[PDB]
Amino acid sequence: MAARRALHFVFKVGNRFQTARFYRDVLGMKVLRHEEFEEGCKAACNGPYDGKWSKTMVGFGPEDDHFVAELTYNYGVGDYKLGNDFMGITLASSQAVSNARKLEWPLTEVAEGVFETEAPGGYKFYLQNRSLPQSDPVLKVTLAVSDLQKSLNYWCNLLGMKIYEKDEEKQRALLGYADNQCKLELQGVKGGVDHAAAFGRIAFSCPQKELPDLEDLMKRENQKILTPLVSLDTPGKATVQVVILADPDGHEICFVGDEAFRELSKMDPEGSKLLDDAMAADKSDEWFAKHNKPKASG
Ligand SMILES: [Cl-]
Ligand SMILES: [Cl-]
Ligand SMILES: [Cl-]
Ligand SMILES: [Cl-]
Ligand SMILES: [Cl-]
Ligand SMILES: [Cl-]
Ligand SMILES: [Cl-]
Ligand SMILES: [Mg+2]
Ligand SMILES: [Zn+2]
Ligand SMILES: [Zn+2]
Ligand SMILES: [Zn+2]
Repeated sequence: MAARRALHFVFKVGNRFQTARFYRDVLGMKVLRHEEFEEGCKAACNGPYDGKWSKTMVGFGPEDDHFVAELTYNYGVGDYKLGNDFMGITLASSQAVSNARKLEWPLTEVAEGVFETEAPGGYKFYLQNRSLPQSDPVLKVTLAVSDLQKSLNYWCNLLGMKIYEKDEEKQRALLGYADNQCKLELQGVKGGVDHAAAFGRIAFSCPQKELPDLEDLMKRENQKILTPLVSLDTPGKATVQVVILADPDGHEICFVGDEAFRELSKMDPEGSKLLDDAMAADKSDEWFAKHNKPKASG
């Protein structure tokens, strides 16, 4: 097998209704889990939405054997300016292509049988017009880098990702922890990496014993640690441990202990209905409207 496993990409969601509809009705993905969070407030809670946020996992199957989207919704935040850091997710589905066509959701053929589309927020998805394969339709996430060799030294020498493809001349590498996982594509881009406000995070699992040594290695090597090892709670569900890191271009990386994460990430059959009930009950847009002020921007 592999110790380390590609889990998900965090997407900052302005409009949850429109995001849920794109992921269900265009990509043909499903709700795996839905969790409503309340952080409370440092000072007096300003409005009924302060510290209130949701996490919805969407993808083609259980998180154990699929790479999925972590839809992060803050009830008080309505827009995120998208930079050039996240270049898209590529997946194989003629079903998604048909869905887009039937729903008149714009599609652009960028190579033979490959259709570029945009989720709400401008996040790019690349749809291969071929049959749903006999496993996870998600093939890769592509991230922009300023200095390819600097990025390979980080992602390969420090984090232990294998090189499936490397092209110095095209300034591109395809990395992965295993054949049966989502791959990470690094693409040298023009004009620097800009994270703006929509910047997400790529999550991997390792055995929990590796978390403190992963933190130490990054300290020793002078790499950025965004969040030292910490326990994160989810209402009515397992506590996991995370270290949050920053690659050489500042892409956020989450490492989480696999053994407890597998208890947290059980596919919840009620997830879809919990999302629909929370959306039916979300009057945040009407609240901000009556207060004559917008949701914050990322
Ligand atoms: Cl669903
Ligand atoms: Cl009020
Ligand atoms: Cl599968
Ligand atoms: Cl699947
Ligand atoms: Cl994460
Ligand atoms: Cl997570
Ligand atoms: Cl009100
Ligand atoms: Mg008014
Ligand atoms: Zn599957
Ligand atoms: Zn996550
Ligand atoms: Zn009011």
